[PDB]
Amino acid sequence: EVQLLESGGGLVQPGGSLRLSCAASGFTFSDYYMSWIRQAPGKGLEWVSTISGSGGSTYYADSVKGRFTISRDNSKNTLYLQMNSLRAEDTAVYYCARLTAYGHVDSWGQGTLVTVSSASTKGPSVFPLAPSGGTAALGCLVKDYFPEPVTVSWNSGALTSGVHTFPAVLQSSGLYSLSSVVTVPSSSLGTQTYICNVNHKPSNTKVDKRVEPKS
Amino acid sequence: PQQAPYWTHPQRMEKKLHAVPAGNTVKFRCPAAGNPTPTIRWLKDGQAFHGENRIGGIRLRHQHWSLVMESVVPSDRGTYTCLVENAVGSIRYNYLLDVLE
Amino acid sequence: QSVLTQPPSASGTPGQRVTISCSGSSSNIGTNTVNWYQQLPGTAPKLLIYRNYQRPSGVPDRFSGSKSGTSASLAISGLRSEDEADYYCAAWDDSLSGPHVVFGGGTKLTVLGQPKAAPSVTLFPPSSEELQANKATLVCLISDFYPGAVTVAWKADSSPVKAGVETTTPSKQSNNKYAASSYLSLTPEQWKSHRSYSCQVTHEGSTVEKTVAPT
Repeated sequence: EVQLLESGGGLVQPGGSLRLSCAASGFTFSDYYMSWIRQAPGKGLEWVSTISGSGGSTYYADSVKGRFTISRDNSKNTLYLQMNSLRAEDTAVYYCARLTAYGHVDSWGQGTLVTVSSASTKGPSVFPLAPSGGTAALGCLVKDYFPEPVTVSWNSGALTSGVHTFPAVLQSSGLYSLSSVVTVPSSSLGTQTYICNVNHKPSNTKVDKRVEPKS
Repeated sequence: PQQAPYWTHPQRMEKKLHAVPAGNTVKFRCPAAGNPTPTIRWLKDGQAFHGENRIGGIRLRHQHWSLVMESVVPSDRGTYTCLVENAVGSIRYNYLLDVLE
Repeated sequence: QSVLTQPPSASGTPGQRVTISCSGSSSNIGTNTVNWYQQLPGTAPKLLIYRNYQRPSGVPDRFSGSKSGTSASLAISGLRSEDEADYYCAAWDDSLSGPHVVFGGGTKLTVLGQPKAAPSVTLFPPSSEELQANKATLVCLISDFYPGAVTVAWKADSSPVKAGVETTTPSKQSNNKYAASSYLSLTPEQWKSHRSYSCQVTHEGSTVEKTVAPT
């Protein structure tokens, strides 16, 4: 099994620096050409940079030339992308890629998101969306966070059925809000505890919120 | 009607990235045709390449349209471009070369 | 933008044949091998076609790659719903700058003729907790609708409200239908002072409305 594990993405100011890493296993790492390819959210794939097995040859997209450097440490099975003079237009998910002798990608990492913005990290406020035959809905409002992403689960992963987590809205403030809801029979109510578990890794914040019928 | 240069064996050129164990021979080929018969010359890292500065020199063959390097060593790492030209037109291709410890 | 040209969008009804084109130049497609990738939302691209026309293990005969001159073609026959995805052609490019990787800008393939579906709508008032934090957000969640086009309109009492609304673009739930959400920001005073607020969601001429009151 080939494994490519990105780390290092996050929030950075315009002009700042960031080093991405990508840890490889399941193959002889120093034999292969490796690439960085990026995608801005909702935009197309763009190639950033390629390096040869030994590290001896280096190739860069025009828009990153003289700001980024690709390198690798073969004894640690790790690929790097040093990024300097970051501009807003550098915001993207960055992917590690393994190349074949034929020049195409045959293996991708999961990607790490890099956000280049003068805005600071803001952890979310979490508010209960209380319910009330008839179907009921209860949920959590995860308000005003930045940057993406947020994870929500319910009852620590024990509840997945009736759960709908909605994609976030980007407000004109530049902050995100999203909602997660559970749909249950009104007559359910009082029979099951509902706790929503909200993770915001960018701010290192976890929030658990019990939600119950209003009085 | 003369004819600009074109690749005659494109299928043979597909292996663009060459990761070669130190000591092996690498052979890069760019078979072309054209009228008049095109000339071929090679670049290494964008620079005219004759192999005056590599241990053992190179074999050139206009007959085979090929560059051949025996006993590859680390300093052979780079980008190799074949420029095929005639009066009518111009074509080029890059092979990427790595040499493995 | 991208150095290869693809049409932004392609559509077909199930069991149809669709071909996504990819226009390039002699230094890329004319001389170098074309590759095609498929990307599903929030996931890494998957290889469909390499070395112009070869299919990786696991990619059905329905997908076939071709090229002629400086133009390449991905033909999909027997169009299935699960083909909806973004499609990218790619190739190395031997330019004057040296070799670099170029992508097409991507083609969004839509599979048509899926059944029309009215939206589920639920509207929540500001939680007590939020009102105490001196804020007020009304949350309108719109789900299970097809097709993916919707108008959301808010009313204070019975008069339209334009200020302080934020609405997401509709996107697809895992069940192949669309979801969206809309948020109205108010002062606790505005919320407490009107008789009611309403979320009006219009979908293909039908309008469902939901209403909440500070009482």
